[PDB]
Amino acid sequence: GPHMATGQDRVVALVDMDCFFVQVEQRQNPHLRNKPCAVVQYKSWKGGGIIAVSYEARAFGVTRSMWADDAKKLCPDLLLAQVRESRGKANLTKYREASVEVMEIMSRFAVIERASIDEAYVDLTSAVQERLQKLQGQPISADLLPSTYIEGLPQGPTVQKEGMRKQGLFQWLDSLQIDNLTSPDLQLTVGAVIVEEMRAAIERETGFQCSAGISHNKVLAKLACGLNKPNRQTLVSHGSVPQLFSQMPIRKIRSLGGKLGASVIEILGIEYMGELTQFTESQLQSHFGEKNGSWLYAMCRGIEHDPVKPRQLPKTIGCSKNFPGKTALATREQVQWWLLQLAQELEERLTKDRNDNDRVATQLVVSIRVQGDKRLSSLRRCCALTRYDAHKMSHDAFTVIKNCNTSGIQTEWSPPLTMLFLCATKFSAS
DNA sequence: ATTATGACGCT
DNA sequence: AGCGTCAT
Ligand SMILES: Nc1nc2c(ncn2[C@H]2C[C@H](O)[C@@H](COP(=O)(O)NP(=O)(O)OP(=O)(O)O)O2)c(=O)[nH]1
Ligand SMILES: [Mg+2]
Ligand SMILES: [Mg+2]
Repeated sequence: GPHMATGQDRVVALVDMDCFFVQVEQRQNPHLRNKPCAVVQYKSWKGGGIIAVSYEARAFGVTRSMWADDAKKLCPDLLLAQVRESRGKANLTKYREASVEVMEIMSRFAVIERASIDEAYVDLTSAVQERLQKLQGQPISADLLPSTYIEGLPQGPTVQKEGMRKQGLFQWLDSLQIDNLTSPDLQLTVGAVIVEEMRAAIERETGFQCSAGISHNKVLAKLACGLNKPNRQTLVSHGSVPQLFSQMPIRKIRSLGGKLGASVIEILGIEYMGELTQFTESQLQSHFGEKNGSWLYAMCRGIEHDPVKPRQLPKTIGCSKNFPGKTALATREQVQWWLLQLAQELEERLTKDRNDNDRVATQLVVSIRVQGDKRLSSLRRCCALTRYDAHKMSHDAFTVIKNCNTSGIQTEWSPPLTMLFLCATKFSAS
C-alpha cells in the first residue's frame, strides 16, 4: 500500500546513436547519405564482415554479423564503407573520436555513464527539478515533444504513423497533473523535453541522429530507446509496465538474453517478463541466487536501482585480433610480430589517453586463444605496465604467455594461436 | 572464418 | 588473480 516503493524516484534516459559507424562514414562521404549502406571490417574473406547497417539497408534484410558478399545477395546496390586498417589490423580510431564528440555534448546537460562507443545513460532527476521550478506550473506543450512517443498510447476511442504518435502524446498530456511538482509522470515528461533538447544539440553540432528512452531506471530507459528507432524517443511510464511486460519475451531485457534468461524460461515454465510477478522474492532467489532473484523480483514490477555511474571515459583500453583457421600463428616470430603490432596500437592510444585525460594505466592484461578451444579466452595473464613503450609491452606479453607453447622446438608455436588481446587497465591519475 | 572490443560477476 | 557471462 502506502509503504510499497514504486521505483519512481529518478528520471533516467538512455541515448543511442542510430547506425553509428554508418553515420560517421555518411558524414564524411555525402555519396553514402540516405542510401542502403553498411560498414565492414576486412575484405578478402567473403567481402568482409558487416558491423553496422543503415535503416534503408535493413529493409532488405541486411544485418550485423553478415558477410558482405551475402548482404549483396539481399541488396545488390548496397554501398559499403570499410574500417581503416593499420599495422595489419582493424583500427577504430575514427569512431572513438566521433563518440567523444557526442559524449561531450551530452555532458553539458547532465552527468553521463558511457555504456558503449555509441550509448550513454543520463540521470536527469536534478535537471528535471530545475526545469519544473522554471515552468511555474505551466503546462507542457506538445510542440516541445516533436519526436516523442508515449508507450501504450493512444488507447480507447488514425492511419499514418505520425498521426498515431501525436494522438498518443495528446492523450498523455491531457491526463497530466502539472500542479504537482512531485508527480512522477510529470517528471518523466519534463525529462523527455530535456532529451529532445539534447538530441537536437547532438544533431546540430555533429550531424548525427540518435534515439532515446526516458523512464525511471536504466533497464526501462534502454528498452524504451529501442521501441521507436530511428531518430525518435520514447517515454515508458511506471503505469505502462504491466501491459508492456505482459507480452515481452524475457530475452529482450538487458542481462537476460543469454544462459540466465534461458534458465528463467526453462525452470519456471514462462515466456514473458510479466509472468515473473507471480513468484515470491524467495522463490526467485532460490532458483537464480540472492542477487539475481532480488533483481528479477523488482524488475518484473518496473523497479531497478542500478545507478547511473559518473563515468564518461572507458575503464580499459584494449587491442584484439583473431587469427582464424589457417592464418593462426604457428611460429615464434609470428607471435612476436603480432604482439608488437597490437602493442604499437596500444601505445599510440594510451599516449593520447594520457594527454587528453590526465591518467595512466598500471596493469597489462594479455589474453590468448589456442586452436581448438571454443572459449573467447583460452588464457589470461596480467603483468605490470610501468612505461608506455610498445617493445617493452610486447616483450612482457610474450614473457607471460611463452609457457603456453607446447612445441619442444624453439622456433615453432603449437598449438597455433587463434587470437591475441592486449588490455591496459587499472588507471591512476597523473 | 563472427570480429573487436567493453563491462562486470564469481570464486 | 584468473575465469565466465553478456552485449554487439
Ligand atoms: N568492431 C565491432 N564493432 C561493433 C560490433 N557490433 C557493433 N559494433 C559497432 C558498430 C555500431 O555502429 C556501433 C554501435 O552499436 P549498436 O548501437 O549496437 N548498433 P548501431 O548504432 O549501428 O545501430 P542502432 O541504430 O540499432 O543502435 O558499435 C562488433 O561486433 N564489432
Ligand atoms: Mg546505436
Ligand atoms: Mg549501442
